[PDB]
Amino acid sequence: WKPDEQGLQQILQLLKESQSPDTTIQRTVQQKLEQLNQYPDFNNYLIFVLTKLKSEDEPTRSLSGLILKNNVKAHFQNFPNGVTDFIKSECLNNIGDSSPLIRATVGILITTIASKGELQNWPDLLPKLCSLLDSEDYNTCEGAFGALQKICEDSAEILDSDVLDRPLNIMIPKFLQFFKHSSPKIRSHAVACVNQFIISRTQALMLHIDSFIENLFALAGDEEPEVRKNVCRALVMLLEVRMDRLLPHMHNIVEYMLQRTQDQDENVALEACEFWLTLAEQPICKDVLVRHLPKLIPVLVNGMKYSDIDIILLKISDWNLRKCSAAALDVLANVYRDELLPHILPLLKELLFHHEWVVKESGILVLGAIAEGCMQGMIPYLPELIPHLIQCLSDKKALVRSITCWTLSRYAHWVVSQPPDTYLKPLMTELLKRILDSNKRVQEAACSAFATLEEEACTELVPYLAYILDTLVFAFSKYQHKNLLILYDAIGTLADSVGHHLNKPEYIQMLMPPLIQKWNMLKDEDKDLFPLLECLSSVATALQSGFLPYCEPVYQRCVNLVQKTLAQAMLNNAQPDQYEAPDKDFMIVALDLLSGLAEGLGGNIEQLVARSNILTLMYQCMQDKMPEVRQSSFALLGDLTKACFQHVKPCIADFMPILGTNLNPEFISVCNNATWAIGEISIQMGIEMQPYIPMVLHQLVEIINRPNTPKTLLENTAITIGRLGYVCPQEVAPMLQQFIRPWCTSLRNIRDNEEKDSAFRGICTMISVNPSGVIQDFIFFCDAVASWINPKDDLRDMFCKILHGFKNQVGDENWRRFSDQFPLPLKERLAAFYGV
Amino acid sequence: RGRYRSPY
Repeated sequence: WKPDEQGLQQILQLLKESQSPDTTIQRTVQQKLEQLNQYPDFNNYLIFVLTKLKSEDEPTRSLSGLILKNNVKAHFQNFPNGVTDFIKSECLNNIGDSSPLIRATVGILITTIASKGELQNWPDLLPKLCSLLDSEDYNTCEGAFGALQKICEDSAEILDSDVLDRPLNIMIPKFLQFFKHSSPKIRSHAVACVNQFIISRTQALMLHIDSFIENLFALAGDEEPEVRKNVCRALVMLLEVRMDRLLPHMHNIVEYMLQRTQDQDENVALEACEFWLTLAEQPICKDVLVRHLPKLIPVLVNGMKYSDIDIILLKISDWNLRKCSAAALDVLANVYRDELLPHILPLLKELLFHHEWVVKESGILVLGAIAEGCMQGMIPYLPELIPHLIQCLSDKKALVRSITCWTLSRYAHWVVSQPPDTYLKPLMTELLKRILDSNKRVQEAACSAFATLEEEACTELVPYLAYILDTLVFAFSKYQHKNLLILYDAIGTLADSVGHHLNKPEYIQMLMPPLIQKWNMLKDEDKDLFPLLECLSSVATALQSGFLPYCEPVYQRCVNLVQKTLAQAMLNNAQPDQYEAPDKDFMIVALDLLSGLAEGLGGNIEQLVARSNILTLMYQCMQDKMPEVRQSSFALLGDLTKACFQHVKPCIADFMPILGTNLNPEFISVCNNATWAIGEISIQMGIEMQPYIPMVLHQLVEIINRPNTPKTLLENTAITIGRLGYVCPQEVAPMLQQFIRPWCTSLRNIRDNEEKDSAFRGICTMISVNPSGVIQDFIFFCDAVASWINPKDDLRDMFCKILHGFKNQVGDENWRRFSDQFPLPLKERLAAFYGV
Repeated sequence: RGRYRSPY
């Protein structure tokens, strides 16, 4: 292609301008390029200034290539094929330019075009790059491999595909040849390329796997960081997918990776340390580690010290050698449990009590990291560590304060199982103080720590409730976005832990206004809602009637959020390319607040359901393909069925069928909530339930008889069957023979409450009506009856009837035959209570 | 879902 001597002048004036000091001189020239962009012939000039025009300067030539690259990103589909084909050929001729800046620029064009433009449209690119790897000119080799690395990273899944006739079958073995090159730059590219295809179990690579391993081993000595980095990466990925082939060499690998975890370079060490985190997940960790464990624990622990750059950032960092080391230690502690303690105690002994805060801080981290795994072993030292930790809560250094909050929170359960004045109370007091610490990290650590403590403490918090509220309320005005979300968790957890004790006027007059304020500031798009509504759901359940003044605005918005979300779903479904699918977490959260509100308010919710389409929406929610949505909606169904059934009764005919299909233990929770819901429905239908029982009974029975089914599900099924039989014994009783065993085995164990009552009534009814059912397993029923400490009188009297009924009708000393295989309490419980 | 705080 031929540039014009006058067009050229113009572009060089731009390039030279865009390469400038003044801010406002750049804003105008920026928008001057935005004009020229869509004119294809612009790109012809850009690539011309780069690849030709050597008389022109290097910074300007590079920028020309880099601007073109941004065009490629922005507007490449519209490039005409002759411009494109010009660029591609021009790049490839200069991929090994003598100048590093030029070379790099050309490189990134190549890789950008290869991803944006897509590989099938440059079908010679790979064999061409692969051919240039053998170039005698070093810089050409490097350049090709620079591109190849980036392409492998950007497009691995395409390469390992039918799309390009499966080129990894030559490429991978070619790459391995390059592990033995004399340039570390090229060795590194070679390994980086091959690593892109380990997790994907690329067949070319699997075939060559023992040659990959041998070749990686030969880079064990290598003393260049980027090669070490990639050998470590490789070994870590191999452990994940082909441990079978590593095993022969496992000892030598572990030796190597332990060296690299101690590496001088934090980036290499981070990649090595990942090996211990993967290895800990595998069931031969103990065997593999036996000869190195002793040294690994100190190496990990030492890696847990803050780097210097970590510290300054923290006065949102992310994943690093400290974090990785700590994660490794936490997992190892769950593997080795108390066997780890003797390795750790010598190190903790010299870190906890140390004058340099960075060292001490790391020791407190260790103490938290191993808490889960090593609890039993740790108990004897807690009486001294805990008060020590509480002292450190008021340490001068902020980062010591924050890690202290967390570590203390990791031993909450023990703290709470002791006398409350010994540890719990002082810990509370010091954590509360730190909730308003001047440092943000400490604020989040303390608020979170306190939330974890609240969960363990439950009713023990009730006496410090006014202290707790005054502090958390103030944090509402203090805390900014990140700790606010944690505050909401703390509040909601408070509410779940102290329930109705929260329902006091002064506590409400301080709490609800700031909550609502935060409600109203937020937008329905804002994910900060999730923690806020989970929070209110919890509060509402706990304030019950207290919440009335605050409910209507909240109720409506929740129902509208579900509405909104179901709408975006429909939209995305219709125009997928034009509307983004919705985040169904908004619907789940809203549905769960409405349950919390149905539960809190009972019948006081009725006036609201009466002005709502919530049942209409629930009908779509119950049919959503995401379990967690169905789960939430069946919960809400139960709740409204209890609170205000007059509004639910019209929908039962359409609901019951769907409840039918969802009695599927593929999804435990969906199934549990459906089951529960059905049961509560029955209590409201009464006899009118008769038409609907066939839809559910068989699978209720299937579930109650199914092995390895969680107990809370079994209980619910037992109770639901019970409730069906109570209102419709005729339909239910016949299958009694098939359910009475696990029904009895399940409800034996639950407390004397209203659910139990309901279910037992229903079983009593079904017995009269089909005694052939209990007879064979009638002891189970007796046992079940003896589960009751004080039955309501009328149920006691049904127990009499059935028992006398069986005692009389069988024979007044066949009873005594049968009675003598009852255990003692049972026998006597029956004798004194039922005259039997 | 990132409302529980953790050093790792």
